[PDB]
Amino acid sequence: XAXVXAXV
Amino acid sequence: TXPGVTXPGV
DNA sequence: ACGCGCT
DNA sequence: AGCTCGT
Ligand SMILES: *C(=O)c1cnc2ccccc2n1
Ligand SMILES: *C(=O)c1cnc2ccccc2n1
Ligand SMILES: [Mg+2]
Ligand SMILES: [Mg+2]
Ligand SMILES: [Mg+2]
Ligand SMILES: [Mg+2]
Repeated sequence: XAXVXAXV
Repeated sequence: TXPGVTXPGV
């Protein structure tokens, strides 16, 4: 849920 | 939602 | 180094 | 109650 590297 | 961004719902 | 979106 | 990625 976070998008800090993936943003899922 | 989704997942992600389940469903809705379930 | 970070948790997200309605039925 | 119901889930998911790496830049
Ligand atoms: C989004 O909040 C989120 C939280 N945890 C995870 C774990 C593994 C892959 C993706 C994820 N996304
Ligand atoms: C984005 O690819 C990414 C990778 N590793 C992490 C570890 C801890 C917090 C955030 C991260 N983001
Ligand atoms: Mg976590
Ligand atoms: Mg929330
Ligand atoms: Mg509830
Ligand atoms: Mg990882």
